[PDB]
Amino acid sequence: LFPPQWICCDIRYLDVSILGKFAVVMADPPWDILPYGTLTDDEMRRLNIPVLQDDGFLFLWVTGRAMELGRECLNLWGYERVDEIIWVKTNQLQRIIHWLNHGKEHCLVGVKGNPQGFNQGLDCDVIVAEVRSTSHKPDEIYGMIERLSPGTRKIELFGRPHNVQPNWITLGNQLDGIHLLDPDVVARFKQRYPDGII
Amino acid sequence: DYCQHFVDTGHRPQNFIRDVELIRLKDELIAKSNTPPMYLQADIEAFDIRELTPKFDVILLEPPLEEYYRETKCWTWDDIMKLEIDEIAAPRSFIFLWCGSGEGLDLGRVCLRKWGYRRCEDICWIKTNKNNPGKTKTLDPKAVFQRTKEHCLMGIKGTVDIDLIITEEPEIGNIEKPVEIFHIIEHFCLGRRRLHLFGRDSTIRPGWLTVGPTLTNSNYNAETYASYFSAPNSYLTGCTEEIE
Ligand SMILES: CC1(C)CCN(Cc2ccc(N3CC(=O)NC4(CCN(c5nc(Cl)nc6[nH]ccc56)CC4)C3)cc2)CC1
Repeated sequence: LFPPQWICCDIRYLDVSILGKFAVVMADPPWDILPYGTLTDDEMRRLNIPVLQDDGFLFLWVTGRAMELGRECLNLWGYERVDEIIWVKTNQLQRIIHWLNHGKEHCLVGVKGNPQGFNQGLDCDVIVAEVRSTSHKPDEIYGMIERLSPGTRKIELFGRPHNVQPNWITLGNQLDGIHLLDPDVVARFKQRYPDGII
Repeated sequence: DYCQHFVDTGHRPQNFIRDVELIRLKDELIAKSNTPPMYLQADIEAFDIRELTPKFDVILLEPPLEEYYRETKCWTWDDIMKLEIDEIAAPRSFIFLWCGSGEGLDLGRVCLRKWGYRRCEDICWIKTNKNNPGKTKTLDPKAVFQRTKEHCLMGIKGTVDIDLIITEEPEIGNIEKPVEIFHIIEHFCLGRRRLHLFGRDSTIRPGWLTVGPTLTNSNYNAETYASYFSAPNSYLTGCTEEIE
């Protein structure tokens, strides 16, 4: 079902098997590096990412010491890191916003299996875009991911309301309930959760 | 959406960044404090690194990656990992390691840990293609996107600038890294013993000891080099006046 779908929940406790397989996973985790609900490093290592894909791509936002930890989770979950996108943070005049001031944010790109029929090479590993709210990723990532893998099933982890997109199923704890339209998903959800509760 | 614009016209999004307090004293102070440039031809694979004394405050390491010769001796990360960097680093010191944009972003982190550093900064050289929008990039097999940048990783061991360098992409088979990396390092004021491994004649520079295989001349002398840091000069940051 092409239009947006989402599930308010805690990815720690949700049974992600009901969700099926996806061509692209994206996550922007709340690394313990706390102004919001943080996850520990073991909690991040234990996330059941491996069931989510058989052949596809993982897009994993990182920062600070998560740059290394995120590489660990990526490998633990069974992916190879094959690219790394950086988003250059500009203002409206297209000028750039520990030891150095950080003009950029990193997003690791992992691959798993033998994904085929993708359009590798269309975009380049730099995003230039204006900062919206704090902690918001740039919308360009979705256009990049759609050109890479058009029309396919995609899941986002640790999303918020604005993150909901067509072809995407968003998982987040600050979301407005459960909104599912794919029949195969709606089925396995009712089977696993008859009274809607995790 | 400059990403769609790149998919339309071939201009990398970084082409459109504009513009890419007088810290002039710092720079002058750096330049007053710089040791004379020293340099040594040395075939590093076959060269025992320990001969390089004293222990260095900063190490800049620029090994020739195969990927640097897209259309053109390359060092593998296998080779690089075996360099005995920890033996010539000072107990408190910094490393700046150019990692390319491929497996080096991972293997370079293994090296940093192997030699005893923790990464505190990831500096990106973003290459604009303003003078050749119509030149497509022959990608690495594992690549998912066109790769338009290179990473320089900053390591620390022991107790003004952004983390971005934007310049135009060098002509094919020019492997030079932006001189700006040197400004970013010197402005940190991390001390005066500064070694650049795999530099070339073109990278020699006041305040720096350069070692590489392609250097055409040497002037290096350990006792002479050490004299520049004997007391009362041993602990200078490189950002203060000369002791009278
Ligand atoms: C700069 C960037 C491009 C890169 C770095 N990053 C850093 C960052 C900042 C803020 C957040 N978060 C802020 C927020 O308020 N909520 C969350 C966390 C809570 N959350 C959950 N979602 C699910 Cl499914 N399970 C859960 N278990 C426990 C919680 C939880 C929903 C999203 C999102 C996430 C990452 C920003 C962009």
